[PDB]
Amino acid sequence: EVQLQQSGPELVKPGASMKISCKTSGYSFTGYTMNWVKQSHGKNLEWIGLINPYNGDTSYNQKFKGKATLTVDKSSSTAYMELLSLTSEDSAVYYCEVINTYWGQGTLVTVSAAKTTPPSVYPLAPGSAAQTNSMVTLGCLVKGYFPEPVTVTWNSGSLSSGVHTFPAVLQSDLYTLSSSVTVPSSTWPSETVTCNVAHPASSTKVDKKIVPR
Amino acid sequence: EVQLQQSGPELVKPGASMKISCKTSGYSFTGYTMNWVKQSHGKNLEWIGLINPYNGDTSYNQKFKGKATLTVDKSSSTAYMELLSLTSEDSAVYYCEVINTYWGQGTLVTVSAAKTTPPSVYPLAPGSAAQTNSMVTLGCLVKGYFPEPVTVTWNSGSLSSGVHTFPAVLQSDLYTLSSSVTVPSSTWPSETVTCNVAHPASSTKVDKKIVPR
Amino acid sequence: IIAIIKDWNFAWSLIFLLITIVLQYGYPSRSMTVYVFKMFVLWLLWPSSMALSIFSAVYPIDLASQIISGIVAAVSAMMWISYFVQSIRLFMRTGSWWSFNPETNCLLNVPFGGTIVVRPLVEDSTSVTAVVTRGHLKMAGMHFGACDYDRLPKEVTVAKPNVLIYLKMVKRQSYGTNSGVAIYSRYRIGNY
Amino acid sequence: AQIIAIIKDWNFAWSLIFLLITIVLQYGYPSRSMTVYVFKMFVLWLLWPSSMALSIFSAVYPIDLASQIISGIVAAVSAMMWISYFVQSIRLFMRTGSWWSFNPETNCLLNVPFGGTIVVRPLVEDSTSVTAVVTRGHLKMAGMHFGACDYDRLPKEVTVAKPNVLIYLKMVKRQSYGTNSGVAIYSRYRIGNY
Amino acid sequence: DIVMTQSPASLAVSLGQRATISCKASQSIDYDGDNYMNWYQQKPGQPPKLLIYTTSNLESGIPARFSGSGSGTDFTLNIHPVEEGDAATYYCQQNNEDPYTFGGGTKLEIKRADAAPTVSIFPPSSEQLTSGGASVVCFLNNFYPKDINVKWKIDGSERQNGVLNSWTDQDSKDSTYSMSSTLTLTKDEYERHNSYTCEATHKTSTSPIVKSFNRNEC
Amino acid sequence: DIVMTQSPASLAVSLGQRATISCKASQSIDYDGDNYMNWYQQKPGQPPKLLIYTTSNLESGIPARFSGSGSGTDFTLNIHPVEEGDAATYYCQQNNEDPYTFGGGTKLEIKRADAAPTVSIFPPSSEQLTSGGASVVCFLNNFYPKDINVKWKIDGSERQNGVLNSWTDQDSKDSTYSMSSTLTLTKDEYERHNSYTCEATHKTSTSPIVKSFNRNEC
Repeated sequence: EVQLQQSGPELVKPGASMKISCKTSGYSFTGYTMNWVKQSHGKNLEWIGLINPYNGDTSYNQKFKGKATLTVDKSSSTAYMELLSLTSEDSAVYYCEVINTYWGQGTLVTVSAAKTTPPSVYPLAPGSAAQTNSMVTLGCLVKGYFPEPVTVTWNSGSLSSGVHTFPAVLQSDLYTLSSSVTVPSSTWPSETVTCNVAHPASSTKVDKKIVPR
Repeated sequence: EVQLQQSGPELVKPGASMKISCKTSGYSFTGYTMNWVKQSHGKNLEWIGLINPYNGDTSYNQKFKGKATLTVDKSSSTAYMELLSLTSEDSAVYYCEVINTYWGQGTLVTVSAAKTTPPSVYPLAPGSAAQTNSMVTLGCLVKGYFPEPVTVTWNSGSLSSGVHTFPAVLQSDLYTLSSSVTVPSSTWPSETVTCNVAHPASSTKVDKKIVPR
Repeated sequence: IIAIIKDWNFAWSLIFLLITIVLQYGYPSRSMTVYVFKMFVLWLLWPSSMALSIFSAVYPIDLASQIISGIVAAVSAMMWISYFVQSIRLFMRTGSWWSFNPETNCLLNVPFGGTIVVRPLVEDSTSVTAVVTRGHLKMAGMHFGACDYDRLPKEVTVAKPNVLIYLKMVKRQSYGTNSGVAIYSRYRIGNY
Repeated sequence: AQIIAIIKDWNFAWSLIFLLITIVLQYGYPSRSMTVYVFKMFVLWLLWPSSMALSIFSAVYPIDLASQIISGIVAAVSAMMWISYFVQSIRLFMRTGSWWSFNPETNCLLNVPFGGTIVVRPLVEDSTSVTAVVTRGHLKMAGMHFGACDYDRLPKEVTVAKPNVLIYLKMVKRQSYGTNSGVAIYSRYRIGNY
Repeated sequence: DIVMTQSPASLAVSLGQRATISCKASQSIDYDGDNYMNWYQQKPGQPPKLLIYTTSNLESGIPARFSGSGSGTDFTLNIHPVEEGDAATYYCQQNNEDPYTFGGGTKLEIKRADAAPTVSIFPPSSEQLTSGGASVVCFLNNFYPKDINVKWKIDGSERQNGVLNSWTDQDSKDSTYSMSSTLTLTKDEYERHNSYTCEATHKTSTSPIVKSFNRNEC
Repeated sequence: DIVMTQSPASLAVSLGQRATISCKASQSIDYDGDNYMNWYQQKPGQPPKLLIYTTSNLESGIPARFSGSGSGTDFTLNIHPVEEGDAATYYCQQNNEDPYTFGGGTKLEIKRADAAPTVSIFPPSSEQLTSGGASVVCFLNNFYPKDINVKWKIDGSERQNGVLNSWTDQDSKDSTYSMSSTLTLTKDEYERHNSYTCEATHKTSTSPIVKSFNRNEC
């Protein structure tokens, strides 16, 4: 089973240097050429470069020659990409692959002159809705966090079906996200659901049980 | 799509010579290897010989050095084994095979001094049963025919279930056979029930409907 | 005299040029059916080496050169006798001229298009492998002409000097438009 | 007076050389991995310059002017293929730092990721697909010995190195026979022209 | 040559039970490390179907119930689940020597719980009586096992002359037997007797089932 | 150096119908005798998955619904049996020359039947009121198609300031859209008015569905 786990999301200053660690497992590490690809804002893929692990020989894109450097560590069975002198046109998702089939999980890199803000989640409840139909919607609002991403789940992963995670919106250099799950009217408000919101930039793994209204 | 078809049943006199055909189809005939197998008395499988369709390369058995010849006709894709000195021990079934998988239908040869007698079928009736259920057993009996086999079927092969056909019994150099089907009450005697026999040696197609007394 | 050694030098340079052409091409170029080149050069070079070793033994510089020329004459005689024995033993059984290959103990017969194709196979395991790549078939490293993947035989033969071994199509697969792989295994051996 | 001595020396040397070629045309073309291979390497390497020297010797003491023309043509084309071999071999050694680039048969190498290392062997049977067979802990690729590889740890990507390009080959389809043997193929993807 | 005497001759196993056919050899059939021994399955009225190639490998399109391997000079074919559709005969071979000798015979018969024979009389009529000879049968159907003794009780005292008993093979859908007990009589013998009775002694039935036909009531 | 453009921008293909994606390049991608264009599929939030290697071949585990054709300069990815798990973004890569230029990307979404959104109105929570603000939202549930207008009204007066709309991507199980229409308010703006109207008009109907709420009734 070929797996290529990456490091995780990172926020960096506009002009610093940082390193993505693509850690592999399963195969004989020295011998499969590792290829690094960058996916820009929205949907636009750009090739960064390949590197042989055993030989150490590299090959770079023309636009990325000197912008990023590829290194191999055989003992930890890892590869690294160093990005230097980060600018505003570098906020992108970076993938590592081997035989163009087994890709990486994806590392989201944010480049901004801002700070990490824990989210102020405000769970919204319909007060005196009196919905006769038994698919009443219940949701939570996440306001005031930076940067991406934030993981929101329902009943700590027990409520799998009926989820609706929405893309974030940006205003005043701040991110706002909302969620909504239709629930049967017999459960609400007798049963207890939790809008589990976790922000890896601030480690604010709050449970945030919804208050009925 | 590989299919080998043989000739059919044959009665031969002692001292004669019977030629067994094997018309292959569905493949490039020249390049495989035909192989002949003799089955005697029900459970005795013996080997005779193989022959390349390309060359005349044969390899016979030690008990079939002068009792069998193998021939290949490369115009209609036919193997053409003929037999020599057909004694009383040669009443047997003969099979082609190619790669030990695609076998033939089996040619039955009988060595006897008799005639190809018509089947004297006597379809009789139950006498005053006065009780017809959904599993009422009715039978057709045929006596006095030679040689094997008879293609005994009911109503031109429509009754493919619940039919019990019996092996031939030999007495006074004669063959007796019987068959029974469990017919429902709705098809007897409201529907046409006919026992059909077929002797390929006598070249007859006599079929008779069973009529109660 | 004088002109004789000039003709000898010209003949030696010319025949070394044909040895040059036959060694670098024919077998290790794309492995087509021009193996008669190596056959005709080897049939020229066996009695040539015999004659040169005999002429060096007849007029020796010393005793060591005489015994070395006698040793290489005996070695060339031994290898020629071994080649003739191993090639004659494979010609009374199979009617194919590919038994006259310089080192061959098996012959692979593959039927397609209504004809069998015989190639001087070098060594087979208990399960040979067919590879079809576009309109071309390669079986145990030998170029078996052009043959489609769907029209691949389910039975091939290999003719050892003491036995005939029948291989049947055990496994098959296709990956391209008409390219694929196949695995043949023995099911029945025939004693010659 | 000393013509007989140089004639005997020439006869002895060419008898030894004709023995050395004879154990290369036979006994050396089937066995292409370990045995009867140093003899083949020596013969195939000194084949071109000895032919060039023979044409030079024929041109130095010639017979006719047409003999001079054809001997100069033969020497020029022999030097041309020897120079082309040294150019292609130096290019292949510069692109891939292995001694196996210096063989005179082919200018293409096959690199296989075996056991944490990369094993490089010359590849004469070059095509779109490269086959690989296993012999229960013994693997052969394109008729070449490649160590003692198993089947469950088969490499999923091999490379071939040429003087111009480097061609990657991924394992497309495999089939297993026996307890530990198997046969896999490798088809081309992503040629890289550095 | 090669002499193969397989030790079983008639196996009676059930669905879910273990079937094992042990086949032997006179000497070694080894060539190049491979012992060539084929296994075939033949149904009645059908050509043999190849089950097993060189001792271990499987026919393409055959199920994996038959995969007993064996080695040396002991070759066993094992059917571990045993489906209902398996009433056939299994044969050895050797694809090694010159004669290619086959094996003996092993009739594998599927076990099913004991069912009473369906006795149904089939009285004679005027057609074969006008032909010259009458035939009377018992027609015992769907019984277990073959050790059922039929008996004729014509006109009182028993008759044990001119009797032909015919068995059948195992059925491929429900695995039952069938009987045909023919008695052939002349015209005067059929006219001289009226009370034709048929009985069958069976191990499942505590008493013989009595079925009779009489001529005068027709 | 290699400029690659894809002619379709967005697709509208139902279940079982042909979907063609054309990725015309400008240089020659063929090396030796094989074109090297890889075809990739990416679901939202996931890395791309390789479908087609050398313009014709298929990934092991990728079904035969996707086919590759074309040669030289023009290339086409074709799907006859378009299934429910198909709405994604498809890319082309040269895999021949040095920069390995990816394609522009074609977004394929499965055409669905028209549906009415289940609009729900949410009063703002007391935590936001204690924090010193307000934010009313509307969670429009599963509808189709994309074009739908949402108006926010404050006691009969339309407010064009602070209205934000966020659309989720199309579902991979039933191809349905959902929307969040939010409106942020301060303390004085929330205390000034009481009746907030969340109007939503969709082209599948005529009358917009009214989900107006009041502070006294909530």
